[PDB]
Amino acid sequence: DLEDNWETLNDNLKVIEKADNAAQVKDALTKMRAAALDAQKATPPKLEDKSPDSPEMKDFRHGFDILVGQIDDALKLANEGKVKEAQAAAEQLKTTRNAYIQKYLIPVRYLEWSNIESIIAIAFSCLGILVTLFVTLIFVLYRDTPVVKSSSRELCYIILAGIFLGYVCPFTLIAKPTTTSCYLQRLLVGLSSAMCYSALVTKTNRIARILAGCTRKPRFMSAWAQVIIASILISVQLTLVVTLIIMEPPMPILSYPSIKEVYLICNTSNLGVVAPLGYNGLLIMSCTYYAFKTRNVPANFNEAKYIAFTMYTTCIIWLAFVPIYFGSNYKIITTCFAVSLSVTVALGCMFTPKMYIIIAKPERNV
Amino acid sequence: DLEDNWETLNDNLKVIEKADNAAQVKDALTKMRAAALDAQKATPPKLEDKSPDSPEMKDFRHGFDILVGQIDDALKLANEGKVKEAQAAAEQLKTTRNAYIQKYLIPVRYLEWSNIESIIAIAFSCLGILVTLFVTLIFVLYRDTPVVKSSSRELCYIILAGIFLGYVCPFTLIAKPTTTSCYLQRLLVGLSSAMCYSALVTKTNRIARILARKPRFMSAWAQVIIASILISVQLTLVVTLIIMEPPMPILSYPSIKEVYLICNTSNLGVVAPLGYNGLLIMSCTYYAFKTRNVPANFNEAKYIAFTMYTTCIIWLAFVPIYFGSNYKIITTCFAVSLSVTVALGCMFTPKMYIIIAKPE
Ligand SMILES: CC(C)CCC[C@@H](C)[C@H]1CC[C@H]2[C@@H]3CC=C4C[C@@H](O)CC[C@]4(C)[C@H]3CC[C@]12C
Ligand SMILES: CC(C)CCC[C@@H](C)[C@H]1CC[C@H]2[C@@H]3CC=C4C[C@@H](O)CC[C@]4(C)[C@H]3CC[C@]12C
Ligand SMILES: CC(C)CCC[C@@H](C)[C@H]1CC[C@H]2[C@@H]3CC=C4C[C@@H](O)CC[C@]4(C)[C@H]3CC[C@]12C
Ligand SMILES: CC(C)CCC[C@@H](C)[C@H]1CC[C@H]2[C@@H]3CC=C4C[C@@H](O)CC[C@]4(C)[C@H]3CC[C@]12C
Ligand SMILES: CC(C)CCC[C@@H](C)[C@H]1CC[C@H]2[C@@H]3CC=C4C[C@@H](O)CC[C@]4(C)[C@H]3CC[C@]12C
Ligand SMILES: CC(C)CCC[C@@H](C)[C@H]1CC[C@H]2[C@@H]3CC=C4C[C@@H](O)CC[C@]4(C)[C@H]3CC[C@]12C
Ligand SMILES: CC(C)Nc1cc(-c2csc(N(C)C(=O)c3ccc(F)cc3)n2)ncn1
Ligand SMILES: CC(C)Nc1cc(-c2csc(N(C)C(=O)c3ccc(F)cc3)n2)ncn1
Repeated sequence: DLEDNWETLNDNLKVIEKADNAAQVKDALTKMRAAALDAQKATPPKLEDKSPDSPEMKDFRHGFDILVGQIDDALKLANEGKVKEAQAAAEQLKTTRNAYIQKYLIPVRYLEWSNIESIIAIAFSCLGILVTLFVTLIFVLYRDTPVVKSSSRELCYIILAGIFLGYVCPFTLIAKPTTTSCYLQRLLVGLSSAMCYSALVTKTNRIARILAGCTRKPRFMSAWAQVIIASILISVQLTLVVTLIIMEPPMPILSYPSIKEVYLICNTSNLGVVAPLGYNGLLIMSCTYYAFKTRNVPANFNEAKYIAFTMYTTCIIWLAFVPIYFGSNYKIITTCFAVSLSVTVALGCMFTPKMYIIIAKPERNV
Repeated sequence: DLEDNWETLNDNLKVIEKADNAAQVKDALTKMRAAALDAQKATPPKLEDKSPDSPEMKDFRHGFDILVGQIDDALKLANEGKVKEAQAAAEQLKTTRNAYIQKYLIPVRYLEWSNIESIIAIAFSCLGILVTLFVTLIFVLYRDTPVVKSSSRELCYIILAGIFLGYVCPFTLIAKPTTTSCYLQRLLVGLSSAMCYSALVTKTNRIARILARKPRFMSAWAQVIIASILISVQLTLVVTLIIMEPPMPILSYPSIKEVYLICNTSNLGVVAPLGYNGLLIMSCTYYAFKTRNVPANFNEAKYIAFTMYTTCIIWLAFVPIYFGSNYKIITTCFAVSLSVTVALGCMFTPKMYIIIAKPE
């Protein structure tokens, strides 16, 4: 029985605490190794319907591989004579029991796909991905047409890729926390927005520099210059997010905010959110400055007025996200809607007018 | 404890079998009602992580609502004096335990999204839906262009609609059996293929009729109406079967040790719509072969002919694979996506290339 195998495991760890000889550790470790392997070959009833080679069933067994591996490390020091170092390894076994195996042994709550809020979020993302791919295809098909050629094409592609990845974020956020889902959400949430606003601050800054009324040919105006500038700004976020993923490796952890419920969530720190959020905020603030400066520019069917109201909305979304995310226990769904709403604003305000002039009024397109 | 509540439930049902008085039934029913309500308020360990208002948790409690409701029906007949009719209600309670609750109490096997075969199937369907929506958009954008206008646009929309729906089928088939998923797969598997082969049998019949004063039923409306009547035969056939054989998730016992959660779809529920689709494919192939060397519309008829020979082989292979092996869900999944993929691939890839790669 797996319920009694976990009892032998816990009671033998207590023997290490009150150990006053080498024989009281070696016996309690060998007995613990056999009790851990007996629990590994078992299946918890919440995984009884799952395939023996399902990701959860693989992760369940892997938790015991770490644990049995740690028992081998403790028996190495004990058989050597260094029983003092083997005694300290007992506390390392307790932390393993919580971070890899406990989630499979106690009732753990987490955000399901079944929840109305996550059904709305994923339904909205499917529409988002569909409309984004629709927009992208029209942009690609009407490549050489004067409506799309006149704007920064390569930069609009980065914006669309950022918007697309923005709609992918809820799938990684609503998915039951796994090392992979925790990795991807940190990467995708940080970079999706950074891609949009890195290309947008490049686009709007270029528009602000264009605002000038013999002369000299202006630099960093080229399509390649724009892509390079945007790429350096995105790479700042990529460096920031990846460095944090390295020093704070993504993991599913058990949170205890409620007195009765145990919640399975990602181990993402405040720093893991504030550092990339602050950089996205820096881009959104830079964007809005240039968007406002050029709000009344009538060039490209009042393209600038649409960027301006995209930016005022994004500012409000960002400003609302900080107290909602840091002041409430709705962190997953808040992130979901902050990303999906901010990217919908951009897709809607910035691309719907262009689509209209292309797929509904092609006489004004020429 | 829910494990001991199910013990009281089973042992009191045994008392009804060996009952030789009205007192031995009334006591065993009241004791069973209290034991059922005690099990309903509980949570099985495979649902311990689930929200109390999750679909599984709701369906778990609903199984006891039927069961407690049945105990009320049996106590109605027992208190009346008709203990003979109340005794028969004990066998009706055993089925309720099986068809609605047992799946949450015993380890049950079913096809999960985690399986490599269903990962491939869903990955292939996502590409399918994407390519289908890509094709549809090009068809819609290049509406008035001579390549798409010369054809039956409205019928191609039916073909693509059926093809799209063909790729939607694996999502309903791989999803853990629920009443909804069982309804949707019967509807979608039957109608997806019927949409494709009704619009195609109409298209190819026309091509074959052209092979020869003004000919009738040649119009864009006539084609859509003819296709719609043929689809409605499948819709009538599938819905009538859904009515006389309501879709439900049930526990199958093909393996001596493994219990499977599957949809209660009968051989008839598969053979009747499969046979009609087979009739449509056979009719299609007849006309496709008859007009295999027609050079009109960039050898349009050649692509249909090959599409039809492949679809015949897929259908002919589906019957012994589906009826002769325990790979019924994944077989349906690939029979539908593969047959739809030949149509999308063979018939629409050249149409794209002659629009988006070779604009004359
Ligand atoms: C283009 C837009 C409008 C389509 C959106 C995609 C739709 C079809 C998807 C996205 C989210 C989906 C839901 C995801 C979660 C659940 C919970 C599950 O237990 C039952 C099905 C249900 C309720 C899904 C049904 C289909 C759904 C509504
Ligand atoms: C045309 C486009 C919009 C349709 C494609 C929808 C994509 C986003 C869907 C289709 C099938 C989906 C997967 C189906 C199975 C699972 C199992 C669950 O444990 C985690 C989510 C995961 C991994 C899903 C995530 C989203 C998914 C990849
Ligand atoms: C019309 C098309 C393009 C819509 C997009 C694809 C649909 C079918 C996808 C998108 C997201 C998907 C869902 C995402 C994740 C899960 C969780 C898993 O535990 C059960 C299936 C379920 C609920 C998926 C079923 C299929 C799904 C609803
Ligand atoms: C072209 C479009 C339709 C493809 C987009 C597919 C997206 C939605 C895919 C690509 C990789 C995917 C993820 C791969 C890994 C995991 C970890 C797993 O434990 C839960 C699901 C999750 C988080 C997946 C969900 C869906 C996902 C984010
Ligand atoms: C590129 C085109 C063909 C679209 C492909 C969509 C891809 C990205 C989707 C479709 C189905 C998906 C898978 C559905 C189920 C699972 C099981 C889950 O526990 C881990 C992720 C994994 C393995 C998903 C990864 C992403 C996936 C492979
Ligand atoms: C908008 C139109 C044209 C496309 C149809 C949308 C499709 C993709 C949606 C709508 C309703 C959906 C289903 C609703 C119910 C269930 C039952 C559940 O056990 C898992 C998912 C499953 C099987 C869904 C899968 C996706 C689904 C079939
Ligand atoms: C644990 C999970 C649930 N939470 C997260 C969140 C983040 C994260 C990183 S950056 C960001 N930004 C900028 C916005 O959400 C944002 C962007 C633009 C706006 F207009 C409004 C808001 N969010 N990273 C990791 N984990
Ligand atoms: C129990 C579950 C798993 N199986 C099903 C199957 C059906 C069903 C209805 S019609 C059909 N056809 C025609 C094909 O599958 C078909 C179509 C074209 C081909 F080339 C080959 C085969 N299948 N309906 C409900 N449930």
